[PDB]
Amino acid sequence: VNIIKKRTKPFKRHQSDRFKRVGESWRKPRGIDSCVRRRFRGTISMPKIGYGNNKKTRYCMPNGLKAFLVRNVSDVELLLMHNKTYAAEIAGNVSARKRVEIVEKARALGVKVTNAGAKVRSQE
Amino acid sequence: IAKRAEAYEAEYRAAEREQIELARKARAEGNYFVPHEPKLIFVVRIRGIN
Amino acid sequence: ALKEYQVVGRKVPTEHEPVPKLFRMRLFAPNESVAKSRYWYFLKMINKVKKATGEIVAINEISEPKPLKAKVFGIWIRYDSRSGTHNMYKEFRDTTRVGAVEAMYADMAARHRARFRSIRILKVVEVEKKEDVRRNYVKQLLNPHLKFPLPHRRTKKVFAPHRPSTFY
Amino acid sequence: KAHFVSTENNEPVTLHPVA
Amino acid sequence: AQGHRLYVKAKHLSFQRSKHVIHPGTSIVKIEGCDSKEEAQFYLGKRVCYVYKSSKAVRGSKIRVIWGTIARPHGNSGAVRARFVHNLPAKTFGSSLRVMLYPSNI
Amino acid sequence: SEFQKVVVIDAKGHLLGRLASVVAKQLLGGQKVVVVRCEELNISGHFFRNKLKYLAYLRAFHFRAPSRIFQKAVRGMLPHKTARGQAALEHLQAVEGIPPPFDKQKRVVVPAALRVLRLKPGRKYCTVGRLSSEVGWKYNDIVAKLEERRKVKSAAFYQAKLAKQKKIASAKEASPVNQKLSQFGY
Amino acid sequence: AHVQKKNPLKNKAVLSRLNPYAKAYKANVKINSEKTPKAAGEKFLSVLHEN
RNA sequence: AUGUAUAAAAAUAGAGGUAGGCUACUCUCCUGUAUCGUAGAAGAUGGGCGAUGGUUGAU
RNA sequence: CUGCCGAAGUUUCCGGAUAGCAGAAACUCAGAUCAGUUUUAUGAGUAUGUAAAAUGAGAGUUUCUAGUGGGCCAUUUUUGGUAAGCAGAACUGGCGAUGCGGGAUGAACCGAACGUGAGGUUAAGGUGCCGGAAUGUACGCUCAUCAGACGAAAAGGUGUUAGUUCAUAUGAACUAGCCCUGGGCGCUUAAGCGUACUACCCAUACCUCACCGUCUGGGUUAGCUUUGAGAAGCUCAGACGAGUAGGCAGGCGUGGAGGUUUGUGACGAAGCCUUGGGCGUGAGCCUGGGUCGAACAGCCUCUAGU
RNA sequence: CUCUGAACCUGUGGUAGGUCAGCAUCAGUUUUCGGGGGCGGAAAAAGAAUAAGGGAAGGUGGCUGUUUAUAGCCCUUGUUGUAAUACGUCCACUGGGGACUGAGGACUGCGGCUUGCCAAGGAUGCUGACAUAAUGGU
Repeated sequence: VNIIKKRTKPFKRHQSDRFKRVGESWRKPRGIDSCVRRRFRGTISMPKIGYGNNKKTRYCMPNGLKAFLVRNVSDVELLLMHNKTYAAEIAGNVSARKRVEIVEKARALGVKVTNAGAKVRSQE
Repeated sequence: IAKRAEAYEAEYRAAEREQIELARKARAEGNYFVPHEPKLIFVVRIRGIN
Repeated sequence: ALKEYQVVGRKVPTEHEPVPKLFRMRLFAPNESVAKSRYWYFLKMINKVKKATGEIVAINEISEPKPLKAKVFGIWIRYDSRSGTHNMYKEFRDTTRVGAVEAMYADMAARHRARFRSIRILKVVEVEKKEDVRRNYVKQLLNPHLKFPLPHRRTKKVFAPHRPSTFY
Repeated sequence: KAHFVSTENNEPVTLHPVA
Repeated sequence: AQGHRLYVKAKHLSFQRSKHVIHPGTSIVKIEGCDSKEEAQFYLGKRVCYVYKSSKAVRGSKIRVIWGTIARPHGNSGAVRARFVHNLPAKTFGSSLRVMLYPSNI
Repeated sequence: SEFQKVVVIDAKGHLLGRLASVVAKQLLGGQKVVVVRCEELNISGHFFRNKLKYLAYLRAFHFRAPSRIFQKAVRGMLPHKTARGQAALEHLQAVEGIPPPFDKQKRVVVPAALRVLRLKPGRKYCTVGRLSSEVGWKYNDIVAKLEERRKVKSAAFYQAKLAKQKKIASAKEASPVNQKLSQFGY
Repeated sequence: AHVQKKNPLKNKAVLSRLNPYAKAYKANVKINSEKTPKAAGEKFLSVLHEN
């Protein structure tokens, strides 16, 4: 089982690189006389459902796991049976007092943590 | 099914040989033998939908 | 490659005529499909016999009886042009009757910009007698002292080291 | 269907286009 | 003198392109010494590489190699199509290549 | 087939368009091409025909040297607007006559561009250097004078090489090893 | 059932399944052993060898 | 880089070489798929024999 | 934000009521009907309409309900024209809602109509170089001192090429073709023109496969140690994929409210910065580092100055 | 007594995952070279061999004219023959080379061999190196 991504480049809004007032977030071109909407040659690509990725490997990280946001130890214990499918991801607002206890708990549970070394140092 | 397949292959060989024998007889006798027109036609589309 | 096809055809029998007349034609075509189509063109063109009221009763490819002996062939054609009415007679020297027609189709296209459809060869006959030849080049080809220099052949292997001999 | 055409008294005649 | 040269010299000509569209996934390689598509059949499946150098050194070596494999002939003049592990850069047009004798079937 | 890092081409009797096309294709192959004797290039057609063709061009800089005439033909067959075609041009050196650095180097010819192998017998052709003599080039007389001087020296070297070659050729059959195992075609 | 389509003209195992007759076919059978009588009468030859 | 190897001219619809005393000769061409070069822990250590030559570096 | 449907651009009466086109619902049906179908034959005048064989598709409704209610070009037909052109109607499709290969380039020309990709093979057009692909084969034609290559134009030519025919080896009259006169570089026994035959190049087209989505057709509960019953799940199969107006469905985000997470936070909330990393087709979301200093969020529902 | 793969000593027992590569055996697709055979075609046409006959040539000998000579050719039959070859077509006949894919996930089925085995309802074996760089990303 290998994760195949149909595309890795994001879909940027048209003319988003010419103006700062126009953001990069994708907006469907409504102009009728727009070359991007009519999909000429050399025009950028647009989000189509054809680019949708495999259902089995959807939401999967490159290591094969699906991210699961964790805010406390109780969240990480839910992954006792799903440690080969999901990786714990401690939330950004969880303090360092709880990040250490989540990482130690996730170690005994056999659960990978995506950001286990954040806001802490080590002392061997 | 196997017996049916063998009978079909025997029919094809006999039908081909008899056409050859009829043409050989007409050629030797100096007459002209015209084979029957075929009822089967395989049609292929060559132009697009535009 | 052209092929000489002998096509025999006749109209289907009816109550008016118990037995129909048999028409045989010799014509050149790459495949038997073209020969049958060209043969139907001639009968309609000539006897005014409908294709739908007729049929092809015999088709036969003819090979050259003596393809290893040089011969001279006389060819008569009919030309459809801007005027739409012409007739010429030409002579070619080769070993195969089909080869003359292929060479014949070359020069009309080269000179007169003619097509296969327009030309309708009436008759091809081998001209065995030297006196009957009406073309000077064939007569020159019939002398007992035929010996001439080589026509130039203008023959990856790029960047030759030495100047080519380009001679006998 | 297949049928024979007798050539007796119905010999083929060679045809040429009119000049 | 006489080196080793267990390979065959070759040149990178262009990508598999139409008049206005290029496909850098396949490169057209001219194995010099091969002059027809029938001759190109010997070199099908052989390992072709692009050997170049970079100023920065890795593991004490300044030579980097991109490996590929000849797939099929291209044209009547013995040029072949090669697919590399990394698509060859567009600047390597006219650059030399090395066609190995392995895998071998002789 | 096989190539060389640098190639010296003798442009005596080579058609202008045919040689330029092959040279332009070789330049885009990364090869270094040096064309000598650019003033003996031949062009099919009457010398009147090419005179008016050049006169029409006279009517940018109108170069008169035969070497720069050949370079113009090669330039038009390259993507000079891009860097790839720009680098190809710098890999070509077109000169009139045979300068000393290329005097003592092998000079190959391109049979696909040779006039004898490509022009119908009796056809009128014009020489580029001869054609350029009446358009502004004024060094044809001296270029010929050096050419005969080079030919005399080159012929003397050939006689020395031929006389030396006679020694090994005579000694080739002297050694019995040649006749003993000549079964290999050597 | 039928995850992948296999060609009977290349996969002999699928051909044996589809046609329980390929095991005994005898594709090449000698017909003209030692007779080969040339069957073309002079009337046909004269018509063919015309013009 | 990977042998970073090769100097006639000339016609081509004839030239060159070879040889005689420009007149008579002969041979070759018909490309380089040629020629030179090439064997060794990329090329070791000695014993040699044989060249006593060859391959070259150094000034 | 995504996905699925998707016109018309006009009959007719006359700003309209119709209709047509496109959907929704309820009905009855596949043993019933239908068709920019082809026939057969009856007649009638090569066609014509009608009636009854082939081929394909399951068909017929009823009700109400959005938009359109301009043309351009092209084909054919056309009537008169009339310096000549043209004009006038009608006939029919394409574009108008449509990208793609070629055509030097170009919106009307030649191919081809579109999910995301790997491989293969082609169309139109091409293979001297620019340019991917034969400086291919076999015949010929053409010399221009403006060819060719992609109206003064009719003709003339001590201009040719093939020549034919007729006169007595020649000459005359003729028969045509081409030249002369009237995209770039370059090409000339072509890299020109005509013919024939092989090979080769590559489109979003065709084939095989994978993946996405939609549509359609199934299977699945004494919930069997195959455990795969969020039955709103799981599962199997095939086809399909342009799209303006418009129709429909599902999602992303914002402020506040009820509930919930026995939720996060001075061991650092929110915000902002970042060539840190990840997820989603996308709207967007998660996260590391830096900055910062007191609040804040996920889920179900409600709400709107979103 | 049973249990704790329970701590440690003694085991030197075994078995060892991620990225990138090489090969083999296969399956799906495809491309490109061959070999053998059947059948058809005027049951190829030729042709050789070949026993004759006739003829003329661009004529050998004799002498442009001439007729096998002191060279031969063409036509016809005969001729071995049931020839060979080419072409067309077919083989559920066979031998290689290359490339791209490996979807699915106990068993079911359709087949072939002989319970088992299999190229049969979609890839597995055998190895390595690097991993502590390669592979990637920006």
